[PDB]
Amino acid sequence: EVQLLESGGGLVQPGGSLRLSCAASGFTFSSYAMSWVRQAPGKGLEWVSAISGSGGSTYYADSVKGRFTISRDNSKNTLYLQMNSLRAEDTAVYYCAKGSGFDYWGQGTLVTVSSASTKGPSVFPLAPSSKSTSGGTAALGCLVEDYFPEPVTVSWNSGALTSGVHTFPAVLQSSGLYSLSSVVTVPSSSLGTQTYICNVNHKPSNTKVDEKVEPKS
Amino acid sequence: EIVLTQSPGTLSLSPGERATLSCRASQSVSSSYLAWYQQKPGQAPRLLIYGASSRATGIPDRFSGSGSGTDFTLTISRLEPEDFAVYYCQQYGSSPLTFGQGTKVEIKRTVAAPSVFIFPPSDKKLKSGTASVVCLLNNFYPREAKVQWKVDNALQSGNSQESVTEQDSKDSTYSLSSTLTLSKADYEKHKVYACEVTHQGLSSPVTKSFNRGE
Ligand code: NA
Ligand code: NA
Ligand code: NA
Ligand code: NA
Ligand code: NA
Repeated sequence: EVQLLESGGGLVQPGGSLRLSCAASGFTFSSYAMSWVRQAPGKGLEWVSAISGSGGSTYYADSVKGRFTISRDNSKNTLYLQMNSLRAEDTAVYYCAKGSGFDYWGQGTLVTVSSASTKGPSVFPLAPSSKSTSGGTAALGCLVEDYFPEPVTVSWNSGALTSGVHTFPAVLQSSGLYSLSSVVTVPSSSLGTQTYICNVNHKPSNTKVDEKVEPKS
Repeated sequence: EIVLTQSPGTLSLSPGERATLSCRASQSVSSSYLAWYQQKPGQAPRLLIYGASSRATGIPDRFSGSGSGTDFTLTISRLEPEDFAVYYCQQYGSSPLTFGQGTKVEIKRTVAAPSVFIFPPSDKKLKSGTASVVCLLNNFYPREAKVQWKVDNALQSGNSQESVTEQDSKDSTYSLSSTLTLSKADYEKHKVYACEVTHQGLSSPVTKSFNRGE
């Protein structure tokens, strides 16, 4: 069975170096050209680099030219990508891909280039009021900000409230920190009777926050 | 560099319907070295077609590729629920290898107007020195929605960010958050904060507003 297993991904600072590797099995490695393809969070596929079966010919996207080096060790069935002078824009999942018309892909390895240091979030309630009451339904939420790296998990009433919950994708701010919001719609008659708490967990920083969302007038 | 332009950006369809996806190249593609891929959320892409018209092993008959030179097409004869995903074209005949920007095939459903909600900055948020005004558009379809921020009736530009959820697995709708961001000092210079929403489901735009401090 054909297998491609990527490794070497993780947190790195701009200007820093990282070496990704891809261990191949299930085929004569030296008979195929290999590529690296990346995908920024929420974006499209971007081809990065390719190498011939022998390693005699290397190819690069203009965006990585002079900074990245693709190589292979045919005696070890391993493909490499030496990434130097890393930039925030190089943040992506990096896939190892086999051949011309990529029939096999690895599971990918996440690379996060950032000058930010690991930090837990700040949580701000989005209180229900007449301004967030549409008919007999009220909306309430929590703004989750200033954290790094992704992800945060948000639950409502320790997982007991799941109906009508919408947690938005994180947005990277100029600070290098992320922000998101989580909202929930509930019967307006439940306000002041049912307690609504958003539970924010940020495993990278070992932090957890509970925010009781109180109705306004 | 061969530029591949995929069209349309989004194809809104229902199971059983035919999907026609296009890929146009800025220059003729060398020996029809054109591939099509499908990608589902949290998964690596999967090869569907190689050499413009050859089906990859394990790919159902409903998927078919055609075209040559500058114009390529991926056809899904009768959509199955598992076919709602993102599709990319890629040329592999000349370096740099390039992908198209992708086409999303989305679940079509009936029009649903958004429910609109506005959230004034909390005191806790103001204490941090920032005023974030949030406008929530809930459970709407189609995705196309316009949010206009008005501060003392003056139309706002360049001071807001929008976030959208993926299509809901149960009701196939979207939800959108628009955040108006001002400094606390700037926020205190104005009185009326309004979010104006335009959408196919609404017979006229819906406004939600508040007066700062009320
Ligand atoms: Na990218
Ligand atoms: Na290098
Ligand atoms: Na080299
Ligand atoms: Na090499
Ligand atoms: Na076409």
